[PDB]
Amino acid sequence: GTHRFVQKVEEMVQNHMTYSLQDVGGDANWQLVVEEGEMKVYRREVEENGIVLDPLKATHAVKGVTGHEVCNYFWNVDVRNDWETTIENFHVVETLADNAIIIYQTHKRVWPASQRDVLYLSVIRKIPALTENDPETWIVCNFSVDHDSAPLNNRCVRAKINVAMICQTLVSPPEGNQEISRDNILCKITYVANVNPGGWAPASVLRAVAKREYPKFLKRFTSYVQEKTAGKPILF
Ligand SMILES: CCCCCCCCCCCCCCCC(=O)N[C@@H](CO)C[C@@H](O)c1ccccc1
Repeated sequence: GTHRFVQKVEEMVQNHMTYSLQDVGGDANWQLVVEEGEMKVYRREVEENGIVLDPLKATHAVKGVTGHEVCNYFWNVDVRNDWETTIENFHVVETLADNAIIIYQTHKRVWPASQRDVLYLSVIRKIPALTENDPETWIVCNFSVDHDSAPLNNRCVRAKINVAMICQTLVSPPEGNQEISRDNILCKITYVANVNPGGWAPASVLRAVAKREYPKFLKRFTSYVQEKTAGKPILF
């Protein structure tokens, strides 16, 4: 629409559609560090000046939910505290459009160092399929920005993020007179997180925290979407 971040939003969605959906399984610069069920979590080891930046990428397949649903739930701030366990406080700093907000939040200490806070634009978008033979893609991008009404917090260190949750609904209609049900749909999810913790910590500790907290978030967040949509009509 007409807001000042539409160009940046476009570039991010684009970067993510081209570079983030890419296959990471046989990629030797990624290591698969967590596997649970349909979930796989990868990281690539990266540091710049002693600071761990490790790109992370998780794939998941979740039964009975659509991509539209998973992204709605991921994006929607009124349900955040139902699933998010790492947040201390947050608030919407601005509304840019009906699908784009800027959020400030403070995180619980996940290592014994200063709390980190973050200031990011969170946008939800549908990428149209090219044919009706492919899935439409829903994506939430969360990436850092600056705002007059949210400068640096004396106590907290400022993390910078570039995150995306990308989902696609696979449908598999039954052969007979039955109506399509939640049994017939599967959500493919790619979640990517590139975080700059904003200062130093021992790499072993930050890496053990990523390994612990990302899979805990995915399991709990996806399970939550499954619970909140069970029995309801399907939103594609
Ligand atoms: C960014 C601050 C780093 C220090 C706090 C967290 C350190 C690793 C914990 C990772 C937390 C996993 C759950 C994240 C779920 C998650 O994606 N949460 C979003 C909504 O609260 C913001 C999000 O797009 C994000 C992603 C990564 C880090 C911060 C915020």
